[PDB]
Amino acid sequence: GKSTTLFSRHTKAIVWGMQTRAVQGMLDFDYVCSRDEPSVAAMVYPFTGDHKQKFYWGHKEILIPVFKNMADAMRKHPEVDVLINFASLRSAYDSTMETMNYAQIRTIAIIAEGIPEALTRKLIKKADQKGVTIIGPATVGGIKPGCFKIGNTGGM
Amino acid sequence: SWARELGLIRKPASFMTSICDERGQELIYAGMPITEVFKEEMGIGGVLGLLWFQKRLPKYSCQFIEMCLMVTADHGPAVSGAHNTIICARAGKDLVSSLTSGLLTIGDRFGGALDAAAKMFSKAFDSGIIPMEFVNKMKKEGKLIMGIGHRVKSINNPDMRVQILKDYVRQHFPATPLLDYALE
Amino acid sequence: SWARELGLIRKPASFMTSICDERGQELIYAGMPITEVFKEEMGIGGVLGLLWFQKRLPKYSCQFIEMCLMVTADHGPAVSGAHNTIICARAGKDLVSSLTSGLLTIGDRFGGALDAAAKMFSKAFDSGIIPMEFVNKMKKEGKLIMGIGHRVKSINNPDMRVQILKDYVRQHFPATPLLDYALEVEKITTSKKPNLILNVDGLIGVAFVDMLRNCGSFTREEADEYIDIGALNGIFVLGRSMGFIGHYLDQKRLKQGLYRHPWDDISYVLPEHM
Amino acid sequence: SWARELGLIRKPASFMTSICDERGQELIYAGMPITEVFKEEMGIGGVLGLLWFQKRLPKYSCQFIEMCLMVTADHGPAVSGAHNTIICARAGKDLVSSLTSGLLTIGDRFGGALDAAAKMFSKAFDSGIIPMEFVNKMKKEGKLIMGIGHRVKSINNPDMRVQILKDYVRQHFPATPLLDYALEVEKITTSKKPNLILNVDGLIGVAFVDMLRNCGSFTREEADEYIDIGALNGIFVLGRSMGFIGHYLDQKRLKQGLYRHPWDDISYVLPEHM
Ligand SMILES: CC(C)(COP(=O)(O)OP(=O)(O)OC[C@H]1O[C@@H](n2cnc3c(N)ncnc32)[C@H](O)[C@@H]1OP(=O)(O)O)[C@@H](O)C(=O)NCCC(=O)NCCS
Repeated sequence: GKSTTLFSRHTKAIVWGMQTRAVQGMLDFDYVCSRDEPSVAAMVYPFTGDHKQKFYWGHKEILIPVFKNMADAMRKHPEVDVLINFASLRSAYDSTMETMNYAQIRTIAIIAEGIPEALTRKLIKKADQKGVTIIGPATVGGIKPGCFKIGNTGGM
Repeated sequence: SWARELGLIRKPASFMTSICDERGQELIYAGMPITEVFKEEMGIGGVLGLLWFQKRLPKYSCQFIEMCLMVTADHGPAVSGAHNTIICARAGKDLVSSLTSGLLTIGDRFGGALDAAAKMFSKAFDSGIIPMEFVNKMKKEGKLIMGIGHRVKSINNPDMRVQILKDYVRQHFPATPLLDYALE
Repeated sequence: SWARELGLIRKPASFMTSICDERGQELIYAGMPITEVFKEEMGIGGVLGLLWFQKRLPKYSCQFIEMCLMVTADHGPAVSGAHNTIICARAGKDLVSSLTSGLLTIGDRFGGALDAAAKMFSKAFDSGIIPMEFVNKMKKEGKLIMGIGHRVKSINNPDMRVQILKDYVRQHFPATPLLDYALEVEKITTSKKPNLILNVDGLIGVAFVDMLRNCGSFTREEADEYIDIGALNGIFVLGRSMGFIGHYLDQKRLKQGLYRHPWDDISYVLPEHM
Repeated sequence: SWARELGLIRKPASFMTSICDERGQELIYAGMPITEVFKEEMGIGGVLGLLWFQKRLPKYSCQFIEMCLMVTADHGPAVSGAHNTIICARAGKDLVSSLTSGLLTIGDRFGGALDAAAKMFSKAFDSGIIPMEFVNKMKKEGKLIMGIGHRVKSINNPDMRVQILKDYVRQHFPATPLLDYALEVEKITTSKKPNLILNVDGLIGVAFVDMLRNCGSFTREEADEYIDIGALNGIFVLGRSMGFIGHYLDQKRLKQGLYRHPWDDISYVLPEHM
């Protein structure tokens, strides 16, 4: 079954990709929405090792861990219930298929423009089998004011 | 010195040096005297062929070595070794300490794509896989292909020092299979 | 500066530096001010514990670090880095270029048995094999056990700086399992040859892994990261810098000229006509 | 080897080395074996006295050498050599290349106030002029007094590592005339500005000249040769190597990437068309 409250003020995210501008926009949105905690718990970039990226929480500087594998990102963070998939058109299918066998991820946001339609049909059918809510491909994201903002939606 | 001048004592030598006989009436390089170096009209690429490989390279290969030394010259002061040389020069040191403090950053992250981007393409070309399988092989392991990518000059906007080199290797240079593999 | 003094602009910073706050009224080390450094009576081993590990080490571990810096000092002028420092000092350079030209030989063959003789014994002890199988495992692959063997000081003739360290680690130092493993490998190898004893470059490696993972302050992923990042090359380099500066000052005080290296030690083997 | 083993051939030797006999059954330092080094309980200051000066220094002078190595350790990552070590460590090199790339900036502007602030005060004190004429002599030539001045810690706000050293040299340390001369120059210069105090790089220089020429063991031509050959650059380099290795291990433990230095800090001023 699909949820009805996708986002909240305790929603934590995992971002697939090296998207520090989008993560910083999400943290800036969280600071201007008087939120307690950042929206992004980790980042997943498979082409480098496990390190920490430096981001801003208002005036203060925080660190967000950049993991290499997605299983390492799910083991350290069980409170993450949304994944934002900034993968390209040729690697969003594999990333989403590898995402959907984790039961903690309740909703996925796919950003890529041009995923071929049989592949996104398979993504739709596995999301309907597993019960996760895919915010559809070729989107900018979604914004719930006060709680959560997906990536680069809204803009600056 | 007297017992070895008349040759009645034997000492094993270290430092076997297959390069640059300084003894005698002329400075010999690899096997070639310095008057033959300047008489055969080989430049700095010729003497790199003599000192580094101990071989008389053909006249296009010496000019390609000179061209590579001309494009691997300065790349602005922002980069890591140029930064260290400037921090050293502003501390008032001397030429050798400044050059040396900047040279000791040419490792793997700065300046090590020359050797890694050749070992990788050589281990891919000599294993006998087509390029469309090599890109996907390096796509399932992490580890981006070394020697691929620019931040600005892309396509319909070439790098214009990759291009001078590339049209040197296309014209004066027979049988170039690994560059064809890299272009695929 | 005015827009950041009144705080209306934000800049991301580089150079994250979890070491040595120079700003403020006192020089703070790891988290400890310099007046507390000299008031708690920690020596150079204490400030290596503060600068290198960011931890207040116990008073035996600081003294062991000082003892390791005292034995990894000079080992004569014949060895490779001391040779380079002397060739540099006789060319009339300066202290930094001489020390530096000798320091840039501490690699794998000279000065790299500290870190390799600890990685090897740690990868053998944490894999869970008895020493009598580790010696034969390193006997079927080539690759001699790093940190085993002396040319002269053998057995019934100990090395006497391996011994001062070894009786420091036996007395002031609780729970030392990797040194016991290395001494069992020593018992096995001294039956093969008389001169297969623990080096100083192997005993400092295994006793420093025992110092990291066996006292307080380190869990086991800090203690292995400091053994993998290279904090054991730093012990040899900081110890041997005293000997190399002593060699520079020695060749400046004896007033020796430029070195030329005579041609009957060289044996030129050049090609015929290239 | 056979003709020299039975001794019928003679070879002149190079590399005269009045330091560290490695041959024999024990490592001998200056003239003292390593078991006597650890038995007489001399620390790293004792083995610097043995390797650098070839002299058994008294027990306060060794502790002062250790104290100077403890204060000439890290001084934050902003300074020039620490910066070079961090730029080198973030390029992923190794410990020796990083330490070395940072050590090759200790020259005249960074790290050379130790030796210059001792040569200047020694050439002023041995010429036989009162401090009130030395300040005005260095006022008519340009060339500010090396070893005088701090940016922040001034007076009624002391530097607190100049102070630990200064109360070490006042207590455990007989007959210190050049430090008294430097403190009279300090009394004269703190009337001009509030922030013209003795540096740590000037107080270690003048207190080390007092250590050499004022205790035993040095006459006055050994004590001036060690001040002219460069044994005060070695104190800063050996102290600051602890901080630079700590900076390398810190940037390897924080796992930072290659540094690029943004273009809006550079201001290219190139010619028109050369
Ligand atoms: C995120 C986004 C930019 C895609 O990224 P991208 O431009 O493909 O850049 P990426 O780094 O993700 O991928 C670049 C590709 O080049 C490859 N590559 C990168 N560096 C490389 C190197 N050094 N060597 C070899 N190959 C390399 C990568 O493998 C990758 O392809 P992959 O799928 O095989 O991994 C895209 O989703 C986007 O436009 N974002 C906003 C979403 C949007 O607006 N779209 C919806 C309607 S507009």
